[PDB]
Amino acid sequence: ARNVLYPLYQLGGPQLRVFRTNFFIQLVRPGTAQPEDTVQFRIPMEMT
Amino acid sequence: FHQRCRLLEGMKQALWLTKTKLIEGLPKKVLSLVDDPANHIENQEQRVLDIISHARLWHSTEDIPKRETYCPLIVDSLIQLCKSQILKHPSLARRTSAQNCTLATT
Amino acid sequence: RARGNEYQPSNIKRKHKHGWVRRLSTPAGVQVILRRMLKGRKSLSH
Amino acid sequence: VARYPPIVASMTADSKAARQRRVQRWQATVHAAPSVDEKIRILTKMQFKKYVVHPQISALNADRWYQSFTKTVFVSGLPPAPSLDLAALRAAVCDCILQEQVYVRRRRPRSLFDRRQALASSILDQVVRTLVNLLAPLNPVLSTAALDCKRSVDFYWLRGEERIPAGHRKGHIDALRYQINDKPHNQIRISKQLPEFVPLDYSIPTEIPVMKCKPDKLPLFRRQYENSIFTGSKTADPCCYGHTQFHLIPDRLKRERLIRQNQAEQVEAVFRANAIASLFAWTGAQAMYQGFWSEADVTRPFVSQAVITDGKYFSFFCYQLNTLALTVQADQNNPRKNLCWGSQSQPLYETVEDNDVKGFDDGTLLQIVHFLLNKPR
RNA sequence: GAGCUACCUAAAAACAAUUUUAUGAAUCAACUCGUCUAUGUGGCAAAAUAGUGAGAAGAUUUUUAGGUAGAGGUGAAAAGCCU
RNA sequence: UCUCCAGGCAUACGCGUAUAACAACUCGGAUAACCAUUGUUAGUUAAUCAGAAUAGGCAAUAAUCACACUAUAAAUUACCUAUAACUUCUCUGUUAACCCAACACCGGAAUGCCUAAAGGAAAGAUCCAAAAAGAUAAAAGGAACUCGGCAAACAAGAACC
Ligand SMILES: [Mg+2]
Ligand SMILES: [Mg+2]
Ligand SMILES: [Mg+2]
Ligand SMILES: [Mg+2]
Ligand SMILES: [Mg+2]
Ligand SMILES: [Mg+2]
Ligand SMILES: [Mg+2]
Ligand SMILES: [Mg+2]
Ligand SMILES: [Mg+2]
Ligand SMILES: [Mg+2]
Ligand SMILES: [Mg+2]
Ligand SMILES: [Mg+2]
Ligand SMILES: [Mg+2]
Ligand SMILES: [Mg+2]
Ligand SMILES: [Mg+2]
Ligand SMILES: [Mg+2]
Ligand SMILES: [Mg+2]
Ligand SMILES: [Mg+2]
Ligand SMILES: [Mg+2]
Ligand SMILES: [Mg+2]
Ligand SMILES: [Mg+2]
Ligand SMILES: [Mg+2]
Ligand SMILES: [Mg+2]
Ligand SMILES: [Mg+2]
Repeated sequence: ARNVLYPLYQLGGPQLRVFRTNFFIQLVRPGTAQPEDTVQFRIPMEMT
Repeated sequence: FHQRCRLLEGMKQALWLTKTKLIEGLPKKVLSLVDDPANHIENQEQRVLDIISHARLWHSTEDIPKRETYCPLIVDSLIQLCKSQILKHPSLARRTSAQNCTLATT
Repeated sequence: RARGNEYQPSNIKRKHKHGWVRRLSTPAGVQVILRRMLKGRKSLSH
Repeated sequence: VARYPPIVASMTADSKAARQRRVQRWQATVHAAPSVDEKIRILTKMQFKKYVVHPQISALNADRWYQSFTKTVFVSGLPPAPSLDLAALRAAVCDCILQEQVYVRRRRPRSLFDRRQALASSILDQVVRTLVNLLAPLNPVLSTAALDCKRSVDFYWLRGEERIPAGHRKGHIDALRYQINDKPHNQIRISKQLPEFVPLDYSIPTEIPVMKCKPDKLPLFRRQYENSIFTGSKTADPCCYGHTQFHLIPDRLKRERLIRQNQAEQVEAVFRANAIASLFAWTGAQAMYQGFWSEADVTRPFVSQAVITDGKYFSFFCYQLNTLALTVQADQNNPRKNLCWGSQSQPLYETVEDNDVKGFDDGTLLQIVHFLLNKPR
């Protein structure tokens, strides 16, 4: 999720869970030629 | 005492710490081993000369290799030359070599 | 010699000489920012 | 009796025909160079941007790409076609595993993240050295051979062409350059060439894969740096041929991580790609030490074999080099192709409990023994 | 305001070939400089071009980052330099 | 395809979409073709290239192929002792004919490799007037030119204040 605070994690802390996700992505047609397995996406800049 | 310690008095200090007496030269028993022509390896000089050349020049893609590389290379290469004698003397399979091992005593 | 090219760009030099952190280091530099904020400048510092 | 002038293109004109005529001019200076150093110097002195090929690579399906860059057909199995106390070898190899994992006492490294790959290096280093001294009496060649530890093998070649897409050079035709830089964990070099695995001009129905996209789409990146052709030693070294290479796969590519990433089908693919790239460079570099290049293709097939291990599992590969004519010009009418033979990975042992190795498999050891037993004819 | 320039600090670079020797030596490139003449003079250029020249292992040249600020700084003193 | 010319390819710094395709033909290129212009759409993919635990103890012996060899300007975290942790790949740079000089400026611009296999085009068409600029040749003479051998030369040697 973006524009939200992630709880600071220290040794032994819980897992970080996002129940509702603010990330929205779109599948785009490649500009150049890509292998048949490869797929292109446009994703928010804060997504890893 | 560790590897990078350099004794100011050299051998004299080392002898005192270890309570040992120094005799110049190797033991006569060891010397006579290679004096026998039977121990002489085939193409001994030519192979050794190649080992020196390989360690100094031919092993790397660089023009002039550095000591941090050829100094280990020469010794291991020489040991392999001395290890070929398993063709003549068996029972040299009853030994093995390890690398970078720790010794210590008090 | 030909003049006019006294500017040899360098981002490290620029941000060190005229940057936000540099301006706030001394009280006179803080007043540089205060003037520009009062004037309404879109760029307070490099 | 009319001496008509030869119908050839001009040397100095600005055309494609006149450029291909200035290409044969320098290419002829290689043909006419007496020494092999001059030939390799001429062929590599001019640096241009080239794809860097990594034998150990995390890219998907890199094995197929390396076949295309190399013109190699991959055949599953081994190439078509003396008891020496296997138990004695079994004891010695078992001792090596126990010695490093248990008995040896060293200063442990500063990074937890490197303690495992250092264990694998020491055992595979010991195993290779011991198997080279117990098998030496049976195979005298190993006695005079050279054993290299982490020495560099380099091959640089041209294959294919493209149109430069942008800039002042848009539309120009440029070759696709590749270079392989490799540091095999261990390798054995002999001064006499091994026998072939199949006759030159051997023909098989299999077809080398054809890649629609550029090498870039597979993560593969270009750089411009010194072009080098190296076999493990310089041309002056008498030991100018290759017997076997031993490769240790990095932890990043080992079985558990790949399965986690969901690329389970790539576990074997990692082994294949390393062999094709590692052996193609090494067999190719030997050929150019003998004076053979793209315009003087090899007369003798060049052979080498390698064993690839991830520290526990072992796989064995054999390579035969038939073609150095890979460029668009020199590959115009080439029926030859290069061949690589490989097998699935098999465990050599399972675990060490107490001071005994558990699960040791003799079958894999024989394959290592057979590879180390091959000799020149 | 020292991204130019003057000087400095720290960390880095470059110097082929030839002869002397053992070098702020010689011939001469790269590189640095700018002697003499012509062109140019709102010019290609708010100081250049083309030739010709001086140095070219050193008090050499170059790169990067830092320092010294106007009642001042820097100066192998030209009252030079400090956009 | 031909004729001719001879600093090109990378990286650093810098620049910031000038990248590529299409469509346009107003503005921009000192003119056209065509686009470097306008609009629209695309693009640069990295565990290797590049960027971003604590406390003590202790160091005489350059470099130059480092041997010989002398020298003078005197010259580059390691290794140990204890403590602590006990399997990891995310993030960011990646296009181009590009930057500093008001300009698509004959200027300025570090390094590695190489010297033509890479990169380029001096002439829009015509005409051959003067004056002007540049290159080449010179009968006989050879500084008589000129403030002065300036400039040039099939010369570039010698000496003296
Ligand atoms: Mg200005
Ligand atoms: Mg500057
Ligand atoms: Mg400065
Ligand atoms: Mg020199
Ligand atoms: Mg001198
Ligand atoms: Mg001179
Ligand atoms: Mg002089
Ligand atoms: Mg001065
Ligand atoms: Mg005065
Ligand atoms: Mg001024
Ligand atoms: Mg374009
Ligand atoms: Mg158009
Ligand atoms: Mg456009
Ligand atoms: Mg790095
Ligand atoms: Mg680029
Ligand atoms: Mg203009
Ligand atoms: Mg060209
Ligand atoms: Mg023109
Ligand atoms: Mg004309
Ligand atoms: Mg003349
Ligand atoms: Mg005359
Ligand atoms: Mg007169
Ligand atoms: Mg007079
Ligand atoms: Mg004159």
